[PDB]
Amino acid sequence: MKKDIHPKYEEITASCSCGNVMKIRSTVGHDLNLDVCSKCHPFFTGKQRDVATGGRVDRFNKRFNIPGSK
Amino acid sequence: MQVILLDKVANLGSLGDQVNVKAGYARNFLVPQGKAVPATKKNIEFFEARRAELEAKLAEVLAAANARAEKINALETVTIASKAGDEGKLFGSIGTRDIADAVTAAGVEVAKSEVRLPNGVLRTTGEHEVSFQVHSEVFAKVIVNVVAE
RNA sequence: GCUUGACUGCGAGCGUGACGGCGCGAGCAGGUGCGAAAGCAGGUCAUAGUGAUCCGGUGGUUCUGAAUGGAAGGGCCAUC
RNA sequence: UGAGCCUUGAUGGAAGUGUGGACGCCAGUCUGCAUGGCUUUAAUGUUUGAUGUUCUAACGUUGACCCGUAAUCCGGGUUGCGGACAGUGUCUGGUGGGUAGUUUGACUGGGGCGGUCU
RNA sequence: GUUUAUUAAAAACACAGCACUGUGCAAACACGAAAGUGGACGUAUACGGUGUGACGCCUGCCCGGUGCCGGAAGGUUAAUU
RNA sequence: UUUUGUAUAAUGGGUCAGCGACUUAUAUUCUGUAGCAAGGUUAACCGAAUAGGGGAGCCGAAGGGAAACCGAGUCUUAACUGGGCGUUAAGUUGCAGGGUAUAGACCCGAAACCCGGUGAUCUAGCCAUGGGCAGGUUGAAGGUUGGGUAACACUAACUGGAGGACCGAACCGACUAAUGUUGAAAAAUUAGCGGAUGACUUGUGGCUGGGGGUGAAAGGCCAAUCAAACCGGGAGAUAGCU
RNA sequence: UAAGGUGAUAUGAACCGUUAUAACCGGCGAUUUCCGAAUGGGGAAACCCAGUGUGUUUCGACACACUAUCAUUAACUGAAUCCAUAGGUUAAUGAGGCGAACCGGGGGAACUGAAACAUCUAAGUACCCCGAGGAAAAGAAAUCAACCGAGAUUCCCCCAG
Ligand SMILES: [Mg+2]
Ligand SMILES: [Mg+2]
Ligand SMILES: [Mg+2]
Ligand SMILES: [Mg+2]
Ligand SMILES: [Mg+2]
Ligand SMILES: [Mg+2]
Ligand SMILES: [Mg+2]
Ligand SMILES: [Mg+2]
Ligand SMILES: [Mg+2]
Ligand SMILES: [Mg+2]
Ligand SMILES: [Mg+2]
Ligand SMILES: [Mg+2]
Ligand SMILES: [Mg+2]
Ligand SMILES: [Mg+2]
Ligand SMILES: [Mg+2]
Ligand SMILES: [Mg+2]
Ligand SMILES: [Mg+2]
Ligand SMILES: [Mg+2]
Ligand SMILES: [Mg+2]
Ligand SMILES: [Mg+2]
Ligand SMILES: [Mg+2]
Ligand SMILES: [Mg+2]
Ligand SMILES: [Mg+2]
Repeated sequence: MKKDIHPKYEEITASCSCGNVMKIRSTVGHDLNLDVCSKCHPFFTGKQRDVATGGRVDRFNKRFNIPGSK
Repeated sequence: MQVILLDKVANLGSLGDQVNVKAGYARNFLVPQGKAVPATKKNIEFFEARRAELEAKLAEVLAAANARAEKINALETVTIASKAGDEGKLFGSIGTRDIADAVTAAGVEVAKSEVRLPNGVLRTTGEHEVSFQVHSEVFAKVIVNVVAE
């Protein structure tokens, strides 16, 4: 639902089988929290994968300079 | 797989590893409160200043301490008689003081902790050799002589 | 006894089917076998022993191949 | 405890008496240690896959305490217990009338049973 | 005692009792995409599910089939590399 | 009307009046007719708008072969023969009509499926808070006392007052028969009947929603509707049937 | 603008007007109870109850006026914990609800057809949810072409059933 840093997902899709299922699929990603900011100290964001790995090449700061600004 | 400890802690690295390090291990422990690391351009170069400024010594510091053998060699003969007497021996004690202190007979001063002579000097009056040993990197040469009075 | 006509490419003209299709077939071309030779042989005395299409598999061919040369893939022929 | 590189070994400081592991076509040699004057393969370094140990630091806590607060919620903090487990997301083998969508032929002296569909 | 309001009141449902089975509490199980709630402000003398249906005397043989419970050495076997 | 066949006692219509069913769009092909002719014709658009302009493009004058390719020929085959298909058939664009195609496609009609809302003022459960039960009967446990036991048990009376206890109005329910059956009544009336301090009965308000609820279980109940409620929508569902 | 005129079902009464502020029409205003986003709190909608300020006050009162919630910023206050934050107060802006269709987007059937039915169809249609405009959306090539070149998106006719 979140993965805040990055968008998210929760888009639907149909999970076909052998030929076809007109069913539906959805909810993905995950969560976690408690991220230590070099500054004061951690607010627990509920990012997920692709969100967690993002806080790496990036920052922790710029990775937050948005969930604030905008 | 890329960090910079600097503050080694049982890790296969000291002063910060510049080559493949552990990963995910620092995301929550090492980096937080422990030894921050980000071996990413920015932080990297910034460490060089913390080290390259330590090596400038071999170039600069060595120089501010190597002129020793050069600053003191042409020295005028050290004329510090060590109370030569006793039917052919001496009275003065030749050990550490007269060796080094033989320089401020005009002004300049040194440190008695730089002498280079394994055996104590036989209490003679001859050409007392004094191999000034300021630093391992640079050695110098001094002399000492005793006179009669 | 000798052999491989259970041949390859076509086919006058017919029979029989709503149709898909099925059957008969002299004669022609290339090469065969058997016979001294005329000649006979395009599987079994004849009539049952069978499965359309699609999707594909295998071999053959410069038919095609999305800028061009190839290639994949498609066609065509043979067959599962 | 496996395996990759490959690091040090056995095939392809000067005599004698001895101890150990090696295998046999077997009658034997191999090989460390005192006194005496490249591959077949083993160990250490390792890289990496396995089980199993313990730790805290992600993660859980429907334990306690402190604030927000004269809240049983929630959040922060301290502390305890659990701990790379649990649990979640993606993928994947089970199971799955719990639910869902359907199929379940015709001929026939009614239909059904039987029989037959070329 | 209950039931087909409006053709069936019964021998049917329920019942107390019995038995099997599950559940160590954030219980099993149920409602719910989740949070949360019920179970229960209970905690195995408790709660659930199944069958039998006071009480009396009892409740025999079969584990081949299916299901369930335990084992899991060996065979077969997914994603993955 | 439907049938082999109907005066048929097979179907439909009490009667009258008004309404009531082969349409429409574009595409394709024939026929008639008109224009032009190996040529016919424009589309959108422009526009001094039904003109005129615009020939993008569509069709035909060439066909054969799977195609490259060849071409009144061409495929077939090694074949130069034969055989298949072609070759001195005028087409094309409107207009009106016959048919077809895509559409609701002559008209009327299902039982149903799916989507979103409205419903627990009936009823089924449950929650909270209040109310009701004339009278008469039986008479358990406990106790007091006498007896009696070393002490109890045991017993006798008296007191006591239990119970999904008894009889029976209210109240609740519905076993039987008659009547009603275009009723007084879309389930009742009359005479009997069962329970009636209990798993009782009732007022008020609240909570469970449709594949969902509730259910001492009958597929019962969820507003005279229930093997999946009502309302609106997909919707002119589909109807080889009448 | 003007001789009439006081809306309609019915006059009638009592009247206003004829010159130029009587009507009547058009523009800008003033007023505009209660409910309704409803916003001071509650509420079975048009009702009930309060706090804090006010004027006239025969100086109890009447009514009036403000006081919802979020977001941005401002300043002031401010926990566990020095700090700092969390939180709190105030104030100025702003939002909130309606709305026919077209439009972007999130979620998404089934009847139906296939002369059965699962692939497939119906159709990304119905519907439900969010958002914005006067249009929205798209848009100046990591486009296409074929060795020639064209030159953002959009809409129309062709290519072609
Ligand atoms: Mg025969
Ligand atoms: Mg079923
Ligand atoms: Mg269906
Ligand atoms: Mg039949
Ligand atoms: Mg009874
Ligand atoms: Mg009944
Ligand atoms: Mg009855
Ligand atoms: Mg029974
Ligand atoms: Mg008849
Ligand atoms: Mg008749
Ligand atoms: Mg008429
Ligand atoms: Mg011919
Ligand atoms: Mg009774
Ligand atoms: Mg009767
Ligand atoms: Mg009666
Ligand atoms: Mg009674
Ligand atoms: Mg009620
Ligand atoms: Mg009903
Ligand atoms: Mg439809
Ligand atoms: Mg209809
Ligand atoms: Mg109000
Ligand atoms: Mg209000
Ligand atoms: Mg069908």
